[PDB]
Formats: sequence, C-alpha cells, structure tokens
Amino acid sequence: FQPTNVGYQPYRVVVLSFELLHAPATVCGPKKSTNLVKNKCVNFNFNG
Amino acid sequence: AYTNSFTRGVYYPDKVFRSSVLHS
Ligand SMILES: *[C@@H]1O[C@H](CO)[C@@H](O)[C@H](O)[C@H]1NC(C)=O
Repeated sequence: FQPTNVGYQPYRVVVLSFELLHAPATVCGPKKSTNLVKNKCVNFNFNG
Repeated sequence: AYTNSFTRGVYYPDKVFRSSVLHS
C-alpha cells in the first residue's frame, strides 16, 4: 500500500453481523419506550 | 467401555415458548 496506487488502494471494511434471534435483546435503536397498556386493542412493538 | 444412551440428549432447539404441541 502506497498513496500512488484506484482499486489498488487500501479500504477499511467493518461488517456488522446481527444476532437477530429470540433471546433477550441487548442492542437496540434509539426509539423511546411508552408506558404499557392492557385489556385494550393496541398497535404494540416489543424489541421490534 | 460402552453403554446404551436410551432417550437422553434431547435439548430445547430454539429460545421460543410452545405448549400442548408436537413440534418437528
Ligand atoms: C452396543 O454395545 C454393546 C456392548 O456394549 C454391543 O452388544 C452392541 O452390539 C453395540 N451396538 C452398536 C450398534 O454399536
């Protein structure tokens, strides 16, 4: 790797792999939680 | 030495609740 190298240049790659399983969630988007409502029809969202 | 395993070694295949069902 030399600065005179376009395709021959270095690239920093980060791969984000998501463990999108049914265990407890621990890494979440910035979305704020509401209070919890019961016995009424609701447009709910738990952990996504 | 050796022995018979019988019906040992079943495990919960995934982190999901199920009840009164026969899951393949
Ligand atoms: C299992 O082991 C027993 C002896 O411990 C033997 O009689 C039998 O033939 C074996 N069967 C198999 C499939 O290995």
